[PDB]
Amino acid sequence: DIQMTQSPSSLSASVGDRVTITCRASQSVSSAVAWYQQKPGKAPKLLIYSASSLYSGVPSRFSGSRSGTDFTLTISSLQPEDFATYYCQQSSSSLITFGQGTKVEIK
Amino acid sequence: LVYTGKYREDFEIEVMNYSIEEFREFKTTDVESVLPFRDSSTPTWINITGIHRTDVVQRVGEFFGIHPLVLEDILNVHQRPKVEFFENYVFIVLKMFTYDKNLHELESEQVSLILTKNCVLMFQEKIGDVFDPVRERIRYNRGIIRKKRADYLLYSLIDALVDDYFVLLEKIDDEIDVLEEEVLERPEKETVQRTHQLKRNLVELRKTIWPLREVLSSLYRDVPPLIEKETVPYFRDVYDHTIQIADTVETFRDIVSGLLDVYLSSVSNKTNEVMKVLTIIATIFMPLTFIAGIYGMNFEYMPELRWKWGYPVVLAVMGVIAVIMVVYFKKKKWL
Amino acid sequence: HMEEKRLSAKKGLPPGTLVYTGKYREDFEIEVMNYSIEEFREFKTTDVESVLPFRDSSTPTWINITGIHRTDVVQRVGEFFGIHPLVLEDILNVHQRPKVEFFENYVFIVLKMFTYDKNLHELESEQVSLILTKNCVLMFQEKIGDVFDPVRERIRYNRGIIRKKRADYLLYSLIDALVDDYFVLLEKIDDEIDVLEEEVLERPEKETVQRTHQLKRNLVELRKTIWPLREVLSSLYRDVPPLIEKETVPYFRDVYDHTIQIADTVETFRDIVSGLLDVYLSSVSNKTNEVMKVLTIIATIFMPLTFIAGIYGMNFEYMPELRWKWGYPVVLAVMGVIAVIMVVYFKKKKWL
Amino acid sequence: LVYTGKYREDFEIEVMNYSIEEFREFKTTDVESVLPFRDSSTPTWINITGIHRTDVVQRVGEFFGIHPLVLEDILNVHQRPKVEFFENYVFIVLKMFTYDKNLHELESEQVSLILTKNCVLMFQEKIGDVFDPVRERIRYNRGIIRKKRADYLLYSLIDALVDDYFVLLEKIDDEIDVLEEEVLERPEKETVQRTHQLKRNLVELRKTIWPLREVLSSLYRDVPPLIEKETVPYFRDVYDHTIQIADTVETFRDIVSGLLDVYLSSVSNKTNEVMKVLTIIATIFMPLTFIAGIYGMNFEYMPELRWKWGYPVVLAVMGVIAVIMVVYFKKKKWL
Amino acid sequence: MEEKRLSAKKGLPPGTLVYTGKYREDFEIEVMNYSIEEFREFKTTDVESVLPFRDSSTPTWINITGIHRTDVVQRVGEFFGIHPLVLEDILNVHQRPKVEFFENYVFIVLKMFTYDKNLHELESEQVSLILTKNCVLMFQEKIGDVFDPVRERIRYNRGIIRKKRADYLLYSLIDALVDDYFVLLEKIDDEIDVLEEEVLERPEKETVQRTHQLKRNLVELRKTIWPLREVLSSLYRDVPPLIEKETVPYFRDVYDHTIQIADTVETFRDIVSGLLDVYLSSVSNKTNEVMKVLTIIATIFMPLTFIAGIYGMNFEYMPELRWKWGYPVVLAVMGVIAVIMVVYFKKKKWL
Amino acid sequence: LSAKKGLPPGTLVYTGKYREDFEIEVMNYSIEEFREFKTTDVESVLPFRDSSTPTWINITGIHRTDVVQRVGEFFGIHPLVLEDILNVHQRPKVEFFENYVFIVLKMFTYDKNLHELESEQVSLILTKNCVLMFQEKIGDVFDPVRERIRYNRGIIRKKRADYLLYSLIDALVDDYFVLLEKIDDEIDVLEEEVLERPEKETVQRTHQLKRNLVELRKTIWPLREVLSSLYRDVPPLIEKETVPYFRDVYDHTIQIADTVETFRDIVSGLLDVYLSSVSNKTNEVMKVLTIIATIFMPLTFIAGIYGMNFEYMPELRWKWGYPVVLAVMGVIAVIMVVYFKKKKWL
Amino acid sequence: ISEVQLVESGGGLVQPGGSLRLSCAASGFNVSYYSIHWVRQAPGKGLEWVASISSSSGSTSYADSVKGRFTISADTSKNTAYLQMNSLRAEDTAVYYCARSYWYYIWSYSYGNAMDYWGQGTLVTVSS
Ligand SMILES: [Mg+2]
Repeated sequence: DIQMTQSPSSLSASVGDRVTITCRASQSVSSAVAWYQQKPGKAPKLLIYSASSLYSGVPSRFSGSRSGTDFTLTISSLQPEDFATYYCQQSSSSLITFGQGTKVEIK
Repeated sequence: LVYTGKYREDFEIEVMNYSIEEFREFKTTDVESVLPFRDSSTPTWINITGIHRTDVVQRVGEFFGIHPLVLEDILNVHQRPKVEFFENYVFIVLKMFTYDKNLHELESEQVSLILTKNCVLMFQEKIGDVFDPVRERIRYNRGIIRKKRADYLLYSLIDALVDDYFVLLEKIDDEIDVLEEEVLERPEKETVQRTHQLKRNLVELRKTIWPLREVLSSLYRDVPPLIEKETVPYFRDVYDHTIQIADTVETFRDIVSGLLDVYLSSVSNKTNEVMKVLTIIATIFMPLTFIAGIYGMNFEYMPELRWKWGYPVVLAVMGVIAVIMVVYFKKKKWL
Repeated sequence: HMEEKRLSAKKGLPPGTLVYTGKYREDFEIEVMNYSIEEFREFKTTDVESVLPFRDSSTPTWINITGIHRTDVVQRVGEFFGIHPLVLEDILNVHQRPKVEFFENYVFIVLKMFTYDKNLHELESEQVSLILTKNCVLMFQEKIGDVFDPVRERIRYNRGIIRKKRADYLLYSLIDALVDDYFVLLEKIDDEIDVLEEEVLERPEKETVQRTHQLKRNLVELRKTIWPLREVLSSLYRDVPPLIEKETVPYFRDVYDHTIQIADTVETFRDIVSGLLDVYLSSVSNKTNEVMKVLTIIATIFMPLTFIAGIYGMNFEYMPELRWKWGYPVVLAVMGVIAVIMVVYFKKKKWL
Repeated sequence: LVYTGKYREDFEIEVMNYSIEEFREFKTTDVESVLPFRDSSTPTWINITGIHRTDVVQRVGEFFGIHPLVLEDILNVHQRPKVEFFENYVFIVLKMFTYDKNLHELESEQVSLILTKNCVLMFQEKIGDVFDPVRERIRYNRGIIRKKRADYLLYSLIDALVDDYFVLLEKIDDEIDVLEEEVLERPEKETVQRTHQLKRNLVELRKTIWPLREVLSSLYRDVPPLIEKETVPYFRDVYDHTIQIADTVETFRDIVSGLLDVYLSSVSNKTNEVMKVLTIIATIFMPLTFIAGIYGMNFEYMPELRWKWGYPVVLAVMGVIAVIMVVYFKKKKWL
Repeated sequence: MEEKRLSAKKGLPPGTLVYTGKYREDFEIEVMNYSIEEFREFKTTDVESVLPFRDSSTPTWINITGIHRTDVVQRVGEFFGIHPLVLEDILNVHQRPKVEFFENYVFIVLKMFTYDKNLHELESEQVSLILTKNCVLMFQEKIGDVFDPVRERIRYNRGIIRKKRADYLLYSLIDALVDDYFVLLEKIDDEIDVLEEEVLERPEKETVQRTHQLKRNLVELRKTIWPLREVLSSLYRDVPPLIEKETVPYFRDVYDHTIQIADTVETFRDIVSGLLDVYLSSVSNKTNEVMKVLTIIATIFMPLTFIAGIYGMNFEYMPELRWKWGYPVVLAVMGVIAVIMVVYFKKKKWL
Repeated sequence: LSAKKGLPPGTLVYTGKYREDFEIEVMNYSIEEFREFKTTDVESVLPFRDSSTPTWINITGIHRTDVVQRVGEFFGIHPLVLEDILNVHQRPKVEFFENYVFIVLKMFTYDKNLHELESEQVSLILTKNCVLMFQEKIGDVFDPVRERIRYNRGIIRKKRADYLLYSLIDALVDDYFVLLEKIDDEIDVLEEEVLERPEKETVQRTHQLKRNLVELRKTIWPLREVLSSLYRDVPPLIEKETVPYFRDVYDHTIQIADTVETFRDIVSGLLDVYLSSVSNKTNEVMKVLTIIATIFMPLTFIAGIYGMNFEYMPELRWKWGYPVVLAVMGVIAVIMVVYFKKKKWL
Repeated sequence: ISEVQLVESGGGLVQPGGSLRLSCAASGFNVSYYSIHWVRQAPGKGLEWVASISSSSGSTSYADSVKGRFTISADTSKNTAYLQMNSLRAEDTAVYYCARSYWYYIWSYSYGNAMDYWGQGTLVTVSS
């Protein structure tokens, strides 16, 4: 299996700030990493695929970057509707695994 | 018979004799125990780990009735992947690979596969390989390999080798991404050496993978009746996988080449910067040293007594010409 | 090379899945134009089935499916129209050169559109796939924005003779519009090369060389995508299938002449790029010549002066330092002498 | 509608009617009298100089039945030369270029011709064109121009224009020869800019000439609707001329590129030449000065003494090391 | 003068058979008359024993290896009705590859290349095929061919070589020649890689000489490749009566192979064109390394020697009379300046 | 210089540089008959258009326009091609007319010692069974045709005038072969010169060679084209039996083009190689400039340290003092030189 | 016709060691042209992918935690996906989501799937 260690886990930031969440794959995944967000009680919503591409319909403030096996999701400017849990997913192999999540909360 | 390679540390023999009813595995360090297995009607998988022991491989060669030419091919480590079709046995030469992301080196260990009626012979060079999934499938009866002949065993071995190639491609992709990020912004002397090493590795991988694709193509397209028709499609699928590898390598090469290109773009600008620095530094010190020497002879009649406290005035004029030179270098975009 | 056409298996993928090999996934739409001599009807929709009964239509029709990231609609259209699965893969595959294939019931042509943005100096390629059947022309695109607006206007306002002909003339019109777009792109490349060359002489910085190198790569890709286009047109007018009528061949020959002209222009571009590339190196070498010229001027003037100063500054306790006019000033005169002549000598070489 | 040109200084009308018997000329500054009005009996040639006064253009378009679209196409200056055919007349657009030994840039003007039965109706932009000798042929009654029809007149005008192109090519060739000599013997920083400007002039010529060749290839071999079959070979002449001109331009392009490389071959050499100077003098004087520093010392106890004329001994050892250095540079061929 | 002369047979009339090659050692005639149920190999030397093969009802592969003897070529041409111009083109080694459709036969001239990895030389030998009725004539200069797989396929019933007429034999010959072109292109690609590495790592004069040799070989090879596409296109697009309609798709496949070959040749030419500029850039980088060493040492030791000489003039009013440990403090200043300038170079990453 | 200025199209002015000699060589042959003579009179050879046997009239030295005008008028030759034939600076071409065919070609001569290329314009008018060949001066390349027709060699004697025109064009193409041979030898010499021993003047020579090539191209490409016009669309004037023969010459022409193109590419490489060489050489120079500096510029600085006029010098006897520093100075040199010996800079 | 919508059903309380079948109904698309994934989320924990099915070929993928126990299937006639859960442990109580994934291309050797649309999710409780 491939372990996606996602840090931080309890990030807190204010509206309008810049937020960076990193997650590292245990072994090599060829940029096949996606980023989802999930509000409490609702199904996850896809934000980023291929670790760089931006899904259709999501705001342009979300950005994704990859350096080796380190994948970073950046929110340039937070919004009142951007406080939710964030999950990595690796899809390099048929056994696809998620991260542990990173809750974003007001400060 | 000479072993051209450099791996001679250890040598051992492994045997997998499997059928529908049951299987038997044994690891032996003696040559004799593996001779009778040519007679067995069940699929048999022999594995000779060390070829530096020319005696054992030679004995197997004249016992299995294979020509000494393919023996010389087996001991020829620096040999391209290739395929030879004969009347009672098919010969295949492939190359494994090992990549470690600390030294950025790509070492190839040649492996020879000889398929005879209901048996497969492997010739390797080092302890450790990439055919572990095939071993697990044989042992635990996970797949359909136990219900087929040795041709499916050869197919499984080639497929495992292709999977190892895919893993190596993943590692090289990570290396290429890191190097591209480090080269496009924040270059340094280490990065160009890394780019050259990566280009060499990609060249070697391409130079090995194209003969592999040729081997698989000639192997499935038209083959003697050594391999049954049932395994003909499976080999075909493996060929398709190889195509992927090949294409990826080509793409990778292009990217790496592009990187080198930009580094070759700014060499003359670097020359200009270096001698701008050198000309500025030599300009403001050679005349200063000259006039210091001028006041440094040993002439008796030297007007060296007082004249407005003696030394400091010349320092002044030094600074004067110095700042003049500085002005002459403040403009023209030198400084 | 040639073999029994079949679907290609891929590792890490289900055996039968078809994957879109592209980046554009923003939107999807289907525009259908069914025209005849008397009347025409056009409509833009999203449901695929609403355009399926157009397969068996007596009058020619043109089905533009923009957005092939939806593999379901492409597979449904190909399965109902009788398109081979390998052709569907070629439609969805984008990292391939323009090509032409002839089948029993249809002809399949892969071509590349092109756009150029002066800002970012970027040259983007979009693949368009045409399938010509007995009475319909399918066109799979990637994103909103095509170069077939003149053909749409001709269909709508009954210009030309496109209304009086069958689908073969429609295919010719689409290919001709694409070739005209190629000509416009070549004009844009003319403008870019002129703007870059008027600057490379007097502003020789590294970003200019990066621009020149990316322009060279763009022209290399242009050659690699236009030569197969020339082969496609050659096979289209020299190996006409039964689907294409005996008439309309001269139109394909005209398109072939146009792509010959385009290839010649690209060939001239391939040498003009090197012409620009040499100029930057010449200018940087000239600047290096100037700086090192002043450096060697300073060295030539001052090193012998420092040497003779050191010679007369070394102590031996027996040294003819007392001569006519006390000896010392003559040395300075000699300095100036062995200075000024050097300058005069450099006036022979016109340095500084 | 409107035009794009820059010249508005002068306006003129020039009619030159001629036949076997006698010729007529008015040369008025207004429409005034236009005798032919499709007389269909006397060949007429009417120049109008000026495009600022568009009213005459619309008037003549309205009278002789010129389609509005080609009238719109007439009032353009940034358009390539072209040709069109009609059942009543033919329409033609060419351009003249002007060169000088002042700043090496070509002044371009667009001039239009329309051929109707016994009518050559043409639009110029500036007085003093290259059509003066043709007028001579009308005035002095030389050649067979004063024999039949008006198509021969159009051929003569096009021949005069291609002769102007030939003399412009001669001037360009002289300029390329001058730049070739300058690059070979007197390289300069402005020389590369001059060569680039010359190359820009040549690429403009390449842009303009090929549509002219297309126009001439359309006039011939296309079976023109209303042109005498006796006068068809004459067009071929200028057609051939155009082809030759095109070829010349192409060759010129190539030769210019050669200069753009050969100059570089000198510049990279110039550096190297300067190399030797800076490398020689230092190699002669950097050690020598050091030797002086060895004897400008302040050490209390040294072999320093009158060692049999030690001062000329030091001078002689400096001389011998200098001469061995210079002979080493002689044998190295640096100097 | 070299053995590539073109002004040979200068003062000679048309239709004169003169051999303008370098090989005059070996001569032989090999015939492989194959039918649906038997094949006969008749490798012989005399020409008179192979002429009656022209009237057979089965495919034939007369192969005259070694054409320095004009007598045999003239006799075969006279017996087969071959035009004298065709024969003189056959004996002319420097003939451009081409195809000519005559009324009774099809005359093709192609070139096969041999390339030695040990010594970088690319040699060209032409082959002339004459497809006449139910027979194929082959002319070539020396022993050593590429049609050995075709010979094996005829001898042992591997494919469908024996179930068709002589047009399919001509197809097999052309396809084998194209495969030879492919393998030689692979060898040239190997040398492209090795010379690119040598340029990037070890720039020398031998490297530029090898690059020039490779460029010359590649331009000659491209000059030979380009007519092959036209030859194949004339073979299948303009169908002659001799070539049957069933064979056309095979010639189309060979045309596709030639297109691929031309594309690869153009890519190789582009790489060779860039190689010399890469060499210049690499040499510039090495000399820049030397530049940086010299500039660093000059930067460190020019101000240091200047401020060493600043104290040492004959000014008796200088505070040199032990100002405050003057010699140790000035040496400390030297050390401080050297250290800070080294740190500055490390900031610029030169050192 | 290509400027006819303001002259009527019917002008017959000659633009050249050869007026020394002028002759007419007439060779009239049949299957069994042969006749040949030299003349300087127009009317002696004038009445030959109405003949039943092929004839070849070489009117060399076209500077007396009277003979050209009279021959053109007598044969009905249009004055347009009189102007074209008297205009030397004309590219090779062909014109088809109902009664005759007109061809303009070029003959090239090479001077190796001065490295120059001289051009002459030749024209061939084929009418019924007569070939009028107009040259510029003495000497030509059609001599092998003369020995072929004089000694009864080949099949030229028993053929028509079309075969004679074909033979003349073939001889001209053969002369082009030998000239490209000379150019090939020159290119080999130049590449050896620039690759082994490069000096300053060599590049200039290179440029000269390149010039010749492009100028040769200016003539080579039309020639191909003109032979194409004699093959893909043949008029009734040229016999069908000789149509394949022209095709052969056509092949030669295209071959020539290829060769020329190849040559160009080689020359295009040459200058780049020169750059390579000079760059390499300057690298060596840089190394030397560093070496001496790295040896002697530090060492003298050491002297400047111990050469000050300060009074508190540990200088009297510090373990023998003076020579010790000399030793360490030499010691430093050792490291420096061995450092370079480990980096291959010597 | 109609937007894409995934609807889960069948969840509910079940004894340990029992078995139940979760049904995922898909509206707006054909299940044969896409891949259907089942993703598990424990109460107050992160997501956990549990199963995957490709209806066009029947190829299945299971997580190591549920290998040999869960059985995933799909039927195009009903246009539905099914996850049969037997030998069910007390750790498996969680909310299950049925999502649709599409493949995208990165390099010629590498692919990846991204889950476009997810369902409401059904809660399965294993206790008592
Ligand atoms: Mg002193």
